[PDB]
Amino acid sequence: AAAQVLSSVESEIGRTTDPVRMYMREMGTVELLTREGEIDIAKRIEDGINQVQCSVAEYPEAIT
Amino acid sequence: ETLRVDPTNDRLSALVEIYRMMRPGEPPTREAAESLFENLFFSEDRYDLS
Repeated sequence: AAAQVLSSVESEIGRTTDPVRMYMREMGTVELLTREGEIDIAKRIEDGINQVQCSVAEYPEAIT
Repeated sequence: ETLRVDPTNDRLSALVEIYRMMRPGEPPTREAAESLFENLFFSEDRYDLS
């Protein structure tokens, strides 16, 4: 858990101001996920637009 | 007397607090802690008496 640790750190940021710390210590939370993250996220995206284009057809009002 | 004031016990959280002081706002990470310490006072790279 990083939000569990961001809890304490943000509780006691030693009056730090640099958004470098903020952004990097935020984006360090979520790690790498690829090599099937890539393909399953891909299959999910293409399934999204697949069900879109499925939805598109049978058009009573969108006559053009 | 100072030991009696010391709240700390182990190498690890000691080094955590050192790490913290010199890198405020940063979470505790072991490797970076011992790396920092070893850079500062026993590394030939970044410390020289001449």
